[PDB]
Amino acid sequence: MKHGIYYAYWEQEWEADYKYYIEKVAKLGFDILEIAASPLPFYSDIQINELKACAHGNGITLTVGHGPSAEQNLSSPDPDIRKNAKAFYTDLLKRLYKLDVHLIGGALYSYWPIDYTKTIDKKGDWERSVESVREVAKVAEACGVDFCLEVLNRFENYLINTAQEGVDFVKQVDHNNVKVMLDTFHMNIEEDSIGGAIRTAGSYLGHLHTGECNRKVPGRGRIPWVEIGEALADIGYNGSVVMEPFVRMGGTVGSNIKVWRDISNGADEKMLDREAQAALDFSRYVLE
Amino acid sequence: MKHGIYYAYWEQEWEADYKYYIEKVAKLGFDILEIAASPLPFYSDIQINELKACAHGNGITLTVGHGPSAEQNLSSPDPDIRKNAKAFYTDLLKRLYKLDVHLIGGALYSYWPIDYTKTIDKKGDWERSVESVREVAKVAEACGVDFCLEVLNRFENYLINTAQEGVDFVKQVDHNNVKVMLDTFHMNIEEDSIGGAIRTAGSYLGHLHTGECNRKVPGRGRIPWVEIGEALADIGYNGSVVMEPFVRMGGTVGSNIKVWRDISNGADEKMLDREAQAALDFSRYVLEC
Amino acid sequence: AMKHGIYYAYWEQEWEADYKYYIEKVAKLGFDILEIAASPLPFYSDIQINELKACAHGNGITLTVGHGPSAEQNLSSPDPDIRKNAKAFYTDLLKRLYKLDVHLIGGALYSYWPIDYTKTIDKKGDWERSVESVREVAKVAEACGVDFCLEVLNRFENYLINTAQEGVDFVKQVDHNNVKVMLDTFHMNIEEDSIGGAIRTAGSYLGHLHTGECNRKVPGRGRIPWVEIGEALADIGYNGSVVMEPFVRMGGTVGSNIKVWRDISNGADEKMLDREAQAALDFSRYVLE
Amino acid sequence: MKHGIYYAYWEQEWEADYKYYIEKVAKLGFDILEIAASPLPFYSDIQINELKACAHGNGITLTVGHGPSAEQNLSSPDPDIRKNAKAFYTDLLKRLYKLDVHLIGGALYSYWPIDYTKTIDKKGDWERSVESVREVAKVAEACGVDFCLEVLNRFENYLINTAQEGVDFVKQVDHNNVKVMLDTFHMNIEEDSIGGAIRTAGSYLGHLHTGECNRKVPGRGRIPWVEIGEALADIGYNGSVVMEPFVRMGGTVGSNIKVWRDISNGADEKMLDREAQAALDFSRYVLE
Ligand SMILES: [Mn+2]
Ligand SMILES: [Mn+2]
Ligand SMILES: [Mn+2]
Ligand SMILES: [Mn+2]
Repeated sequence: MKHGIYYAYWEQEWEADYKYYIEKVAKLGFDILEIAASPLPFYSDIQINELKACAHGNGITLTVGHGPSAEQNLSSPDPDIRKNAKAFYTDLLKRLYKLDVHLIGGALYSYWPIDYTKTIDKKGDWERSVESVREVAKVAEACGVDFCLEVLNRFENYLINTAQEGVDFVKQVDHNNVKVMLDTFHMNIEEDSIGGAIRTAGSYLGHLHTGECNRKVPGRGRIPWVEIGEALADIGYNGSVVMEPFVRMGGTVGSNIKVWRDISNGADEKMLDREAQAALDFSRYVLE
Repeated sequence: MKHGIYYAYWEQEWEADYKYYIEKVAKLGFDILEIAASPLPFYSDIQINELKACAHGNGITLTVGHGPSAEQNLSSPDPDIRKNAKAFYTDLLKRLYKLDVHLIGGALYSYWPIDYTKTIDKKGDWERSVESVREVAKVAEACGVDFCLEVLNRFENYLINTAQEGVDFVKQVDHNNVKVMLDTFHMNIEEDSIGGAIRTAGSYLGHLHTGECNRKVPGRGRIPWVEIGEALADIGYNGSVVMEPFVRMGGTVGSNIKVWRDISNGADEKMLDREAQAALDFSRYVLEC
Repeated sequence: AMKHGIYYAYWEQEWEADYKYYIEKVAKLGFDILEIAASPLPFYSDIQINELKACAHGNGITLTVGHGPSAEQNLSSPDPDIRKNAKAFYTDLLKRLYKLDVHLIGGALYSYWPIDYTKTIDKKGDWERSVESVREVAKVAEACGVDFCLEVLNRFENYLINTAQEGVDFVKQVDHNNVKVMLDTFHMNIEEDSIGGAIRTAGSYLGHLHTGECNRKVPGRGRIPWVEIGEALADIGYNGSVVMEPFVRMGGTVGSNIKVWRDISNGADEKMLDREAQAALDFSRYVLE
Repeated sequence: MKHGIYYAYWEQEWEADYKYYIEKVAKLGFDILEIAASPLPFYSDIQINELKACAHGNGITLTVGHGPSAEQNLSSPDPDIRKNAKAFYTDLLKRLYKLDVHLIGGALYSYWPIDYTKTIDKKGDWERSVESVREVAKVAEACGVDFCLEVLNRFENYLINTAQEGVDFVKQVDHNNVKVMLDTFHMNIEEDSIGGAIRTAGSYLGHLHTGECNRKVPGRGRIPWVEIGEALADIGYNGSVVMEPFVRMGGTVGSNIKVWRDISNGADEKMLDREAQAALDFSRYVLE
């Protein structure tokens, strides 16, 4: 299987010079660099082409993660918002095709972070989202991209909190390039069973994010990595595994991920590089 | 050890007929019933006396949990709010004295739930809180009440997220009746180690809340119960253990605890009672040495 | 729906006892099953066999049987006279079980136990002879309404079948109705890469399960992953029973055969043994579902 | 922390050309090679000096493991056996001094493997053993060697089966160079708690042997490695950690360790090297 890491582990904002990280992760030994979709729309066609060139030259495959804004909310009861959202994903997805990216993941059926202050209509948001996703799925399938729906803990979203809910949603969407995406941090909170949640996702599991219970890099925390590896083997998983560690305070990243203490224990860039590399060796060894 | 359960496991609002719950948990075998503070400021003297007599007659000890409102935020930069907050706690602690309750717990150094939309000033809030808590602690002590500060996960508060931070805050407060309160649900998210967090709390641990990772009753989930019992034995834990399971959608409870699916799997009241009793048996067997 | 039992040897230091005494004790503690040692059963008159069965019936207890074969009962032996004695022994034993109304026997029935590990080992040869011999005996077991369960043991106690995968390979090769795999948490704990995985491997072939902590204490306060076990039993849709086999006392043949060299019971008298067994029974019913 | 591996992981008899293993292990990155004591009495001083020089040239530290024969049983009720046994360790410890080995471990208070058919007099053997070990320890101190007493599961010995018993025995011996040695494979069977057993050994813990529940290399099994690293940190462990994996059938090793199936799943020497190396990276990452 292929292993990657989210560029945001080193950055405090939802964008960066991605070429810098492609080179970095290739040197550390990663197969994949995951990047935030946010800055992509603002790319000239030329920038898109070189980023793609940088990735090919360094033997790195690029995956994309996205936290939709409120106006990109496919579940919205406001038809103008669903309208804008579909337009947004259609454009983004064509860009991904030109960028040669074949996977996008996140709360793509809703938005993130969300305003939990508003009233919640789970039944109606669910129905609309299923319809909207099915439509965007035609475009994703046209652009050769898997549209991966991240199962999130209750504090970040109310629509899909367990692998079972994820599978139910995707089965309802009933379209080719829509997949369930599990994350060890979120599973850690909502699942009765980690290996059980993965077995439940089975063939709908299109992507996996990793991180310790409190988001440190994989390995020295309490996540049941051996159990996860066995469950991936049981479902014959052949997708990739991207670590999404967040250990630094500050910026929009620190605020959105809610890092209110220095979990990194003052690590500098070199120290962060070394821990990601050690987590990488650890992940290839235990998860495969 | 004494074992209890939060009445909210059966209810969707932050108040209820607590006498009904004292009778229920007594029959199920519990030593303690935790109740929400929310309605207590509106109890008349005889209602307080009746609640206290109900608990005594059923051999049940009452503990109190509270989620402070923004207007009760002891860490507020606004002096008027801190002033209102202290007046609120002073009245509440005196009611707790009348009720023969000796333990209050929750995010008492802050408020809950929190509007995470506002700008966060952790340093100033922390400093203000320590000072406010020091004086409320004095009232609590005079009332014979241990003032327990709950360590919460990052999604619910930003001041105190780990056992180490709670020890840091409580050592700064430096009042014997102010203690750290750990909760398996919250530790499950933030801690590098569960037994480790408990050993770090040590002599400062004044109360423990239990629940599975997704807040089901203790026992069939992934929380490391045996490791918790060993750690409690390592620190000589003298306090009590109260389960806080939340498995039902609806109402303010459902919305504040964010239960967005029927975790109880269609359980009626009798089914809820039976699972709590099995969790009680489990907790006594596994957590005690 | 799942039935739970306990091996009478938990209270005794020799491989036999007044089983009627244990049927009554165990019925009072709440178990569904009492597991008894086969050893004394051939010495029983027809009458005592009928009254043991009436006792079990009168107390609502189901009897299961465990057996450690002697070297002369070794169905895998390269000596044809031993295989012949072995088959005769099991044919007589199985008919007696049919009369006692027991429908399950388990142990290292494909070999013998304890075994003399000083002899040179011929695993391949013993393996082939055993499959053939078990297939034969299976015909009598089927005729007697008895499931012939082959216990998977750790490397220190046997060399033929040490993992759930080897047990399944053996049982599929025997290829006969009433022959099942029997797993034991104490044994799996040593040899398996995965406990849940071993159970899922055994699957439809799992005909019986023995429980005990890593060092053979009653289930619950040890390191065995009980929740994972319960999840795996549900995954396969297990319809059999679960018998705990704790051994915590030094002394006698049981003490040396089970190799208890320290007082694991920590001074427990009979009443304390009963209480711990009952607490483990409540734990097992709750967690294993 | 220094990490090693027992040469027997690649061999089926209790001897081998240790220079070959010193070179192999140094190349794989270990700090220590553990070797069996049994062929050492057959070495000339010239062989000892060249083994010592080879170890030194490759930057490898040597530790020794010994399974005493019934004739080397310091717990024997037979005074002659006790006398011979003491003579055997005196000579051995002198050889280790010559080899610059500072640690020997195993069932040094008894013998291994054990004849279990014999009558067992635990109380008697224990007292004789405490008396004998105390004497040998004066030689061990003179030779600069830590005499480490391995806590074993019940199937391998009856004298010391838990860390508490190990601590009791060493406290009663009351001598400077005697330590308790724990082993994850043995603890996995007898202990109520792994971290608890390590904290119980505390300052008496002089060495740690690692291996999964079924003796595979550390990492992909069920041993609670993070908990072990936590407990080693709690007691401020300054010793070394040597893995003792056994995944091969055949020979005296196969027979004594009771490997009755091919646990290596057809591994060739290079595959065994690779797995040892991944288990080494894992151990350094997770246990420190
Ligand atoms: Mn994620
Ligand atoms: Mn709580
Ligand atoms: Mn058994
Ligand atoms: Mn060892």
